[PDB]
Amino acid sequence: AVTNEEIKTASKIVRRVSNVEAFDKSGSVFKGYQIWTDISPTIENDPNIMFVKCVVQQGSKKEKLTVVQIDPPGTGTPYDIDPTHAWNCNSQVDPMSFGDIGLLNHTNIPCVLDFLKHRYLKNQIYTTAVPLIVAINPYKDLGNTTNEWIRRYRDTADHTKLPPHVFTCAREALSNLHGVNKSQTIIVSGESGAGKTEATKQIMRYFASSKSGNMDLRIQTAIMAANPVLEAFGNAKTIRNNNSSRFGRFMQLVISHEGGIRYGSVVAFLLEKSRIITQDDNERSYHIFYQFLKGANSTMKSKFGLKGVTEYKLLNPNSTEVSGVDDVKDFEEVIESLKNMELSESDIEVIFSIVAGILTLGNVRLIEKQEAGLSDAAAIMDEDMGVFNKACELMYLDPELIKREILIKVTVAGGTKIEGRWNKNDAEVLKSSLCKAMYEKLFLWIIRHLNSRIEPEGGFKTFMGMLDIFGFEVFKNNSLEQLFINITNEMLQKNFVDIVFERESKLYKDEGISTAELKYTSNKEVINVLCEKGKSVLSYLEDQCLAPGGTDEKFVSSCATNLKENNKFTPAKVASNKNFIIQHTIGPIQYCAESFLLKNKDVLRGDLVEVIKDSPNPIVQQLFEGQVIEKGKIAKGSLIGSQFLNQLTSLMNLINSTEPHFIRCIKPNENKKPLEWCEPKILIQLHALSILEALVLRQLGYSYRRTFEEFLYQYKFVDSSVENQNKCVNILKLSGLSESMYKIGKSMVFLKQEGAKILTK
Ligand SMILES: Nc1ncnc2c1ncn2[C@@H]1O[C@H](COP(=O)(O)OP(=O)(O)O)[C@@H](O)[C@H]1O
Ligand code: VO4
Ligand SMILES: [Mg+2]
Repeated sequence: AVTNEEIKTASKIVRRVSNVEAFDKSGSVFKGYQIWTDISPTIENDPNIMFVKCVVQQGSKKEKLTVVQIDPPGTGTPYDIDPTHAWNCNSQVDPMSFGDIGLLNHTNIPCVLDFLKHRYLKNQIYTTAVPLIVAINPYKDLGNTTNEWIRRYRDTADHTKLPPHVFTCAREALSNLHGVNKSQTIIVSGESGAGKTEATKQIMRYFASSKSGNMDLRIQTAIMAANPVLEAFGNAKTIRNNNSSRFGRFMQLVISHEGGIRYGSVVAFLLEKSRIITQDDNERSYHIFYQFLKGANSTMKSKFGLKGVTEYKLLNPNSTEVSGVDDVKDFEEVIESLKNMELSESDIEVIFSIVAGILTLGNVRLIEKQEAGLSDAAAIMDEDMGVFNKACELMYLDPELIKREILIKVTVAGGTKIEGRWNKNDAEVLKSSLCKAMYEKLFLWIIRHLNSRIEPEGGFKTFMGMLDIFGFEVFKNNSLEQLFINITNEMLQKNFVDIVFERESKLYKDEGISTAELKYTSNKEVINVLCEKGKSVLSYLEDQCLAPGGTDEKFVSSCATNLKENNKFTPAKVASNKNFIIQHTIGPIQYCAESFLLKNKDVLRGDLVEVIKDSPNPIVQQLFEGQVIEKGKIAKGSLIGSQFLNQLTSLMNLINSTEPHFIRCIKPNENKKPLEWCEPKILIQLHALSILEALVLRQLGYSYRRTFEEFLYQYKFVDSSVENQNKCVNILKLSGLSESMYKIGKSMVFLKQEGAKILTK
């Protein structure tokens, strides 16, 4: 389904640069000119398609062109349109012959759509946008990922012979890393479900493909067997995709030339704790629960006291079975994938005992009481007490101590303590927060246990970076988690434009700036409205959290007044008290605030942490390990969002250092169906992944760039301080290039996409 909002957002992107020169010099009009048009009942009746192909009929003027619809099959009726609505077509070409869009004569919106389409439906998804690699999602296994296809890339000697691929950007990066001994990073970008995880899995498998049979299994073995476990605990079924990464994945990898992983680092960030507690309908919790509850052996089941996937209140009993997902099979895989991380039969037994714990604690009914002369007072339900006692046993903590930290408010004046009781609402809020913590920190501990065996003896010098972020998400409900997810993405988009469209624009201005006709990404306007310390959505949520009386509406009002003067922040038209639109790269995204404060405050702290700290089980002790208690008033550092900004900014800054290798995934249709083309949903991504500009300004702009000394070296016969500047201009005028093809800069020689190719004989 394509929203009329997705239709609007895509219709804005529609731009007409080049003119339709479709008339024979004399007259009679050019004989059968293929063009594109926004006008046709075939565009009106269909939302999936935006343009039809037409043949320019003989006897039309440059005011109204009589055109007949060729593709899609037209009623054969010639209709008249203004040249304003006619784009130049890449008349008679074979989209399969060349694996780079750069070779296209015209690279207008309709032409890139038809080019990527005539490939996607032909089952060639990957194309080079230069630098970028556009990798569409065909939803079906193509088999162009296999060890056979891996070998074919790594071992094949010539780099030009190699067609566009994920493996193309894997060798491209691995070669530079070993050759120029500079640490390189692979950026995976697109929608939440466009192909990030898949490409990341593929490129990992590629670096795990060894030529030599010498290297130690241990490190590589554990790293690859981490991916299935990481997904069990870190991925869940969504309305957008049935395996959505609810954590941002980052890797640092030491891979020796002969395709072997010597060392690695696994860092996951920002887990979705609101997954474990509740799930949207049609949506689900983290795979692990389901896999466990199903494929658990007779004994585990009885020992833990496991029930059905329906019988656990934390897990939605309607959305339990995933369309085309066999949870028992994946569980079996997840169990071996754990052993293959140096986790013993006991270590596993514990992981699942805690998991069984979280579930069992989430079935405990808390109730209201008139108790201790407090009323509204927290008290565990009489019957559900047995549940709670095993629930704690399973987590390996004292039940009556967890019972004491929930149900009892503990305050301090001076060096002296004051008792008091927790209320039903707040006790339930705390009971939930215990589960959230246990889960988040167990996953984090498994990541820590993996890193303790895989990380380098010393540290990381030159490594291979890989980023499996959570892509842009749009629904009906858009919470703080959904806001964080879209903030993360916006950073990975400015990271890109600063490297791809800014270093360029600077170098032109530093030498010979040809066009003021360049980049289209005003990501700075939206990255500031969201992160800029003091004045931003996050900074007015940060301040509001540490405020005494801080309401969700109080935070909304501060943005609706302070950030008003900006176009990127738009307040809601209806229910303006709660909702607000943030005009993203992918377009207008609206957030219903509500709980925003408590969600940013959703982090376990206090004397409660200390209970888990001195647990009998060591894994449970280690579960928190490095934790600053404070037991009271919250800090700026302890805030969920405020920690995330620090986390993203720090990690992103390491990436800006390493060599950027961009992979751009496109989701062709929401329908989760192979070989289905929805032009508007795609067009939005062509704009956001900046693909339709990263070719407009690469082909229109100068692509060579070499200093006088570099240029004059290839023409050996010549050799000089200001004279060698004029020496280069000669070689060019002699070779045959027009004064438009080349440009002479303050220190270098710029040569166009087409020009630079001439001098290569
Ligand atoms: N190149 C591909 N070939 C086949 N299926 C793919 C491909 N890329 C993605 N998919 C499918 O699309 C699903 C959603 O993509 P996913 O791996 O979760 O990436 P992301 O991190 O963007 O969500 C995958 O689980 C897989 O079924
Ligand atoms: O769907 V994602 O794995 O990109 O979050
Ligand atoms: Mg993922």
